[PDB]
Formats: sequence, C-alpha cells, structure tokens
Amino acid sequence: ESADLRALAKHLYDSYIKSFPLTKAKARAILTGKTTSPFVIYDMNSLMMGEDKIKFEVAIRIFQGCQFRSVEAVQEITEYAKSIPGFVNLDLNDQVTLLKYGVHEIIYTMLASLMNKDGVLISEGQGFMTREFLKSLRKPFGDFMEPKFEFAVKFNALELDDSDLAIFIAVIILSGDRPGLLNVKPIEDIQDNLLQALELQLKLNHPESSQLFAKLLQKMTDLRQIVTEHVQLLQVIKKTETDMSLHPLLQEIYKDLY
Amino acid sequence: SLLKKLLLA
Ligand SMILES: CN(CCOc1ccc(C[C@H](Nc2ccccc2C(=O)c2ccccc2)C(=O)O)cc1)c1ccccn1
Repeated sequence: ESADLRALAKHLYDSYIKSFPLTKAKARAILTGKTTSPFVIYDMNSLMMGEDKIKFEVAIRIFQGCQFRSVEAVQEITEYAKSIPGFVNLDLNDQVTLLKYGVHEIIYTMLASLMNKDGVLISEGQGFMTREFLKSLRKPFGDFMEPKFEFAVKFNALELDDSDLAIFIAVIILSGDRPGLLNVKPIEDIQDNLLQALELQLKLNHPESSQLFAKLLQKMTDLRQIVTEHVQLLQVIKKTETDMSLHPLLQEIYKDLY
Repeated sequence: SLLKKLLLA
C-alpha cells in the first residue's frame, strides 16, 4: 500500500509538470530574484506600455486579461484532471460536474504559487502586477484581487511544494460533495485514495510540519468562500457595466453553479 | 457543452 501510494504521488507530479507551464518552483525563483526580470505593472502607464508583454479604460483591460488567462487555466486543469487515475473512467456527466465546481478552487490554489504580498506574476512569469495597483481600480474591479492575496499569504506559509500541490488539487476536484453527482461512491473511492497519498506525501516531504495535513484541509473550505465572493462580484459586473460579457467557457462554468 | 468537448479531446 505504501509503495502504491507513492507511485500515485509520482504519477500526479509528472502529469502536473506536463499540464501547467508555470510551476510553483519556477514562480518562487522569479519572485525571490534567485534566477537569471518581469515587466512591473503598477499604473495605467506601465499597463498601456507593458501590453506588448501581456499574453492576451484601465479596469476593463485587466478584466479582459484575466478572462483570457482564466480560459487557458481551465483547459490546463482539465488536462490534468483527465490524467487522475480512475477519473476518465467515471461517467462523462460526473466528469463535467467535478470540473465545473473544482476549476476555480484550483485556479485560486495555483494563483497563490505566483503571488507574494506585493503582487502576482502574469503572462507565464513575464510580467508582475502589483497588489496596490489591483486594489486602486474603480469599484467593483478593485476588490476582485485582494481576497486572493490575503489567502495566498496565509496559504504560502504552509510552504507546500509542486509535488504536494499536485495531489492536493487532485483531492479538490475528486470531491463527492458537489451538487448534481449521479454516482458518488466511485468518486469518494478515488478521493479517499487521493487523501491517503496526500497524507503520506506530507509526512515524507515535511517531517517537521506534524499536522500539515490537518492545516491543509482547513484551507480547502476557504477556497469555496473565495469562489462565492468572486461569483457575487461577477454578478455586479453583469449589472453595473452592461458592456461586459463572460467568455462562453466561463459562462458554462457559472451557468447553474451552486 | 464546452466542458464535454475538453473532456472528450
Ligand atoms: C491578475 N492577473 C493574474 C490572473 O488573475 C486571475 C484572477 C482570477 C481568475 C479567475 C477568473 N476571473 C475573471 C474572469 C473573467 C473576467 C474577470 C475575472 C477577474 O478575476 C477579474 C475581475 C475584475 C478585475 C480583475 C480581475 C474567473 O472568474 O474565472 C483568473 C486569473 C492578471 C491580470 C490581468 C491580466 C492577466 N493576469
């Protein structure tokens, strides 16, 4: 059982590397300056000038940029989801439900890997947008990113690694608590095995953090609250600025979500 | 469904 759970941990990490181009290992090296620098975006001038580096009013340009990144993040997570053993053999309707509720919780989890207390890396590390600039936007645009920074500062203090995060994000989407699940028992059988590999991984990689498993599970509900606040803030955009419209992929995610 | 197309790819 022990050698099988460690093979599942090694299986998820290799699939993790192949699914996400900007890993946490690379991101922290860019933030600390311990490598061989991203264009800093701190105002409208640096944004209107750094638009040639962004993979894609001032607030609307940040809105459109996030939507473009979000569409790409969903596709990378979906690719990782298809590599979780047993996930692809589940019924296709439950695969959609599992990804419909788990994508944003994983996006915010991996959004912490690229964050420090000052800002967030954008465009696979080529840019750096500051928290002070994201908080000074016109409302309600200025209150979208601050809850993510507050969570990332607390979440990064756990000092998880890419091998730890690979199992943890797998635990997130394999949650049998999602509404609309047709066959719950096989999904919980996969998660319970994913939790065992996660528990074993945190004991091997972090022999100092005694209750890291317990602390990690407690942040797993903070992600559901961020999603709720993000949804209720997106509905204000739909009502206030009647000019904005969500991407068809993001529209299907939030369509009848919770 | 756009999600189904990404799962069936
Ligand atoms: C901040 N940053 C890193 C990526 O941050 C993300 C922060 C959040 C998300 C999730 C994603 N968000 C949006 C989707 C569509 C439109 C706007 C948003 C915003 O979240 C938003 C709203 C108002 C103001 C600013 C953002 C989702 O809900 O699917 C995805 C990515 C940027 C910013 C600009 C361009 C690229 N990188």
